[PDB]
Amino acid sequence: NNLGTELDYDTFCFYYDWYGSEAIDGQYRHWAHAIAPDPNGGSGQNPGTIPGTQESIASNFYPQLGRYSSSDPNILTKHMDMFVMARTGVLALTWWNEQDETEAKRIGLILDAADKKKIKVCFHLEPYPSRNVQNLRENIVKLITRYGNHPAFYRKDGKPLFFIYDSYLIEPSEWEKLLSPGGSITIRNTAYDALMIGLWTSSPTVQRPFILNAHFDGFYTYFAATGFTYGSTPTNWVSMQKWAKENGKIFIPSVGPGYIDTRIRPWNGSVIRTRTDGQYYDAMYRKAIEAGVSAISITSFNEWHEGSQIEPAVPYTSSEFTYLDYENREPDYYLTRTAYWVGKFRESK
Ligand SMILES: OC[C@H]1C[C@H](O)[C@@H](O)[C@@H](O[C@H]2O[C@H](CO)[C@@H](O)[C@H](O)[C@H]2O)[C@@H]1O
Repeated sequence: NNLGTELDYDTFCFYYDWYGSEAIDGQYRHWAHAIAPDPNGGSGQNPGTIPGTQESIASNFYPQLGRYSSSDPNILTKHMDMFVMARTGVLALTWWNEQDETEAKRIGLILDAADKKKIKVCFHLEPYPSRNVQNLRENIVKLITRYGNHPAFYRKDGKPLFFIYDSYLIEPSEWEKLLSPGGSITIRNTAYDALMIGLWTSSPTVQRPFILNAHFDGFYTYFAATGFTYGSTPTNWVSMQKWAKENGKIFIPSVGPGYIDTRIRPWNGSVIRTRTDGQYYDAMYRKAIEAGVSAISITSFNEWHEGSQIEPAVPYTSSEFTYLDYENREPDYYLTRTAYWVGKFRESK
């Protein structure tokens, strides 16, 4: 078929599976959330907590699906239909190495639901406690072993793909051991080889040698807020792509529809980026496409705390908070606008 509706498997949407309900999880997990103290605001702050009641959730927006559980199979079905509407073929699943049966169950449910709609799943490896290249290897082995034969497990030209958040926290000399073909604990040429996509944060003077010396296959930028880092400043993307091409690296810029996290970080207002009825998203997605990249990542499907979500949101005013909403646009606007951009990306490939 040539309908302009098919999934794109070089489009990765960052997905969070940490939401709970009292009924399913024992707690409205993540809808309830601690409020972060101001890191520049002195001692003895008692910032408090958002209780995750119907009226007061840990987001500046309000989900169309309500305070949902990430383990609810019926929610997962709806999310996969949303991925189909957005044409986003890869669900890039946040992975915190919880080592608990509830995590394992949820990952299986997500893979199962994804496969029903031909969506693929890859893992976004977060900075879990004591993360290092040895336990990372062990975890990559575990994930490929447990999930690699699941029909929804993502591969690109035969290789799994992992995004590594905060990869800069680990020295290139450690990364080399895992990611150079000669490394002491290499994954190259093994059953556990993968495309490893590191998080490019700061200036080229720092990031170029890091990426090369660490033997990453590519890099992404994550932040939905333009200008938050060098990497998340879209006017740098043409030059970042030129360098990537010259050095055999895969650049996967991250685009998002906006940013606001002031319910959980009231002091962080400088990072707010207004949605302007979709115009912010359009501008950022256009820059990614114009850079001539082979793959794009979307921050985010459902990081509700950071207000970067494309998942449908609805107007809501409670006694406790007046939520933001998609304003003049309908709740599914960011899904259908993502589909539009996936089309213009495919037209460019
Ligand atoms: O996925 C990468 C990164 C993206 C966002 O900054 C957060 O999801 C962050 O997690 C931390 O901040 C969350 C609040 O937004 C908090 O709920 C988590 O517990 C933190 O680990 C992700 O690492």
